[PDB]
Amino acid sequence: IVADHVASYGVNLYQSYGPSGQFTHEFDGDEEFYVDLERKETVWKLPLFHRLRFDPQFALTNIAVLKHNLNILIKRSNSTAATNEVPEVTVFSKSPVTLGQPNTLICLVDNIFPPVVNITWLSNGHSVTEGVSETSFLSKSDHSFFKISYLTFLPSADEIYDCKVEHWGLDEPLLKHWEPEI
Amino acid sequence: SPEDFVYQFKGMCYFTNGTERVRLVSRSIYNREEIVRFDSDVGEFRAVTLLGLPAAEYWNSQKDILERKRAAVDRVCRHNYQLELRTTLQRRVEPTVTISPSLLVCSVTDFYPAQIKVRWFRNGQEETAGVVSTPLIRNGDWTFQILVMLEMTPQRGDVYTCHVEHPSLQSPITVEWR
Amino acid sequence: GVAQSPRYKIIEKRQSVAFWCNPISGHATLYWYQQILGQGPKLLIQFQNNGVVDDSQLPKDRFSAERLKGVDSTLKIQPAKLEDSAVYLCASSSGGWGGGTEAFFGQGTRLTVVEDLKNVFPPEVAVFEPSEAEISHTQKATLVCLATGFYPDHVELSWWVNGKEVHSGVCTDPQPLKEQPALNDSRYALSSRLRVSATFWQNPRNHFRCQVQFYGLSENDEWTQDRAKPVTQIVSAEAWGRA
Amino acid sequence: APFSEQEQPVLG
Amino acid sequence: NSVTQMEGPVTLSEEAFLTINCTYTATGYPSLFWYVQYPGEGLQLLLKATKADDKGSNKGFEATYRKETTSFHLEKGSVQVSDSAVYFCASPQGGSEKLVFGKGTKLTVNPYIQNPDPAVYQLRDSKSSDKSVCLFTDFDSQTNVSQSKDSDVYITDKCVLDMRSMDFKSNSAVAWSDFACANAFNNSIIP
Ligand SMILES: *[C@@H]1O[C@H](CO)[C@@H](O)[C@H](O)[C@H]1NC(C)=O
Ligand SMILES: *[C@@H]1O[C@H](CO)[C@@H](O)[C@H](O)[C@H]1NC(C)=O
Ligand SMILES: *[C@@H]1O[C@H](CO)[C@@H](O)[C@H](O)[C@H]1NC(C)=O
Repeated sequence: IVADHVASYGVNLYQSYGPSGQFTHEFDGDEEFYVDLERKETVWKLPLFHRLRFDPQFALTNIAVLKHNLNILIKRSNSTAATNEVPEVTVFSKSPVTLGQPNTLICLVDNIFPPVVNITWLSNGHSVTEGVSETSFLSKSDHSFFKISYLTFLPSADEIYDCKVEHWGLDEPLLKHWEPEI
Repeated sequence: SPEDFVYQFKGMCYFTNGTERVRLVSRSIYNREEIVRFDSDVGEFRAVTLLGLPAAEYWNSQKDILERKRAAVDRVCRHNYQLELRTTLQRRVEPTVTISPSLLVCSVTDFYPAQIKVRWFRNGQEETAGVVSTPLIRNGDWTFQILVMLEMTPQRGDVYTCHVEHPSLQSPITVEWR
Repeated sequence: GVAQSPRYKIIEKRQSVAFWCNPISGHATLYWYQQILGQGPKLLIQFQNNGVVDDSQLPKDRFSAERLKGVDSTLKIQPAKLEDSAVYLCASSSGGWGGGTEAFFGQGTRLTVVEDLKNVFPPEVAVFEPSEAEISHTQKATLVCLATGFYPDHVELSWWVNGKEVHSGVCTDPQPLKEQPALNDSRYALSSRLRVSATFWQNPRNHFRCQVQFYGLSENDEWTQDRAKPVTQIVSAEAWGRA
Repeated sequence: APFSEQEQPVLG
Repeated sequence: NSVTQMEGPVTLSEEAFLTINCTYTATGYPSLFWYVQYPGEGLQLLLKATKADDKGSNKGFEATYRKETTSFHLEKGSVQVSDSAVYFCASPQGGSEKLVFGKGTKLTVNPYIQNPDPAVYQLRDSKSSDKSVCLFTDFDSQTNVSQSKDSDVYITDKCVLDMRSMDFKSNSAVAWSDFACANAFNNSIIP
């Protein structure tokens, strides 16, 4: 479908694994907000100022209808499970790297299905929790997902970074490498 | 690998020329298989998959559901576009463009929206031979970045130039490399 | 449809009440409204599933509601204010999940908050026979039923000919009359009309019965005074055909 | 406020 | 709130044309409703329009959702005495679509009394024979009654009964309580 702007006013997700779910609004491929279903809390991702408001109850009851329909469809398919795809990982910086100028490392994991994955960063082969953040599962036209993880790092000549993703389609924790070419 | 049964629902709105041509497609998906679809240009539910046949046949029988979905293109799509017209569609951030070799690369980073055309110049004449360009990289934080490389034969060359144009730029950006 | 309980309730001025409601099966949205006398439904609270969505117009000083498991709901008022005398409606709606946003209403709970449970007395009802004048003048016979001296306005008047409820030719008053208007806990009085042809009233087999159903005090309401405890009851008055 | 599309329940 | 109704009671004859104005204000694309509440009953949904130019019709009532005038006026070609009720205009507002009701419009439909036969009969008790009741019947729909001047004299307001088996409707009022029937119903029009 061709259009000037495409929005997903309700990417609703519910899976039996956790069990877990996800509710986000997307406009032109980017995430406007998500709803923390466990905390019953709307978390906005707009890069602007806005007085907008969205009641998190809509997500909770919408996902409830998804759970209702999922159980009945797991039954009507003689239990057909989701087949695990192989994620495609790519690491790159947000800005050109300058020594000593704080930057952001981006780890794009694409073609995710089912929507379940651990994404962690390693620095010099050791784990790092400070300065890491990620997006929700963003939707794709083939109904898979992609996730993007961010690592705020200070470029130096001694720090080495890897992106470690783990998915059932992998059968081996993938590590994508990146070095600061100044 | 433990078994997982997913379910997806996507109320996708398509806008062309402001709100002239607006189209809603609500997709109900079992795993990665869209089973039922409400196409606003069709007017009613249409099963895409055997699984969706009993779901579509039922929803189509309920008059109240049909009236809600036929009006969702206005109640949801066109309504949200009005507040989209005041927020994200106003977002214009200028790209930061630098030049460095590895082959000459022009790094255009952190710009919104996505529509961007960049050109390479050699000495004033647009070098178009061997200008491999990269896809549009979505950073996921409401910014984009794009890299453009050029097969440069630099011997006795003088001043390469990267020239980018963007909806946030009143006058286009020009950065050179002597 | 939606089930509400109770249908009528009497409570003292400084006391507590709890209204129960069961929505249509599977309806997400559930409302509680307040309709005071001849007015429109004033919205009190709206539930999504089990979560409150709107409660801007809910006086938290005494009003409170809950829908724990997201199906039935309960509205409570404590203490009561004499201004709370109204009909408390419950409504449910699919909210867009399974249908439209239109609400389907229940019977409501008529709450009459009284000054003292000592001004609550059932009705006395009598039926008056047609006049010999109109049976030869209009070839029609008019019966009149009159319920007097009841408080509060918790009555349901119905006519019954030969054991079958009749609506044709029937006409009860839309609102009762206060025995003494100045009194704020005044007993009420209500009239009703049943018209039949001359030949029908002149049949000794035709049994005319006027039932008025009164809704009064509950089981656990304490009552000491010698006058019989005004429990919810039926008071009737009958007449027969003659020539 | 942003409105969102609602998924319909299927018959059990 | 956000829905303004035709303020004030309405009274019409047995075949008149009913029109109850209702306008809306809210931004966006709301649904519009009409709820009826017959005397002594709960609120029913009469008709509704979900989007632009949709016309809801029920029981001979019609209402066209008109965006050009932000209106949703209720209409009925030939009103009936059974249509006497209170009519509420409603439109859901807010992000959660809460059904908020207007003030409402009371409608009483009086019958057309072809050939009046006004009379003031005295009906006496069927149990005793020394307590009676005065009854005013077969008067015109233009005739009106008022509460008696005496504080200890009760008069009902008129009411309309219809014997469908013979296609006959007539008005009625009751007075009871030293006065007598001949002067009980006075202090009114008493044709
Ligand atoms: C799968 O489906 C068919 C019936 O549709 C049934 O005969 C079969 O035993 C089922 N078995 C499994 C393992 O799913
Ligand atoms: C993520 O980590 C947890 C514990 O660290 C583990 O149990 C889980 O299997 C991991 N996820 C995947 C997809 O391997
Ligand atoms: C966009 O809308 C305008 C109306 O303002 C119209 O004249 C023009 O043809 C439209 N563009 C299209 C259809 O591509």
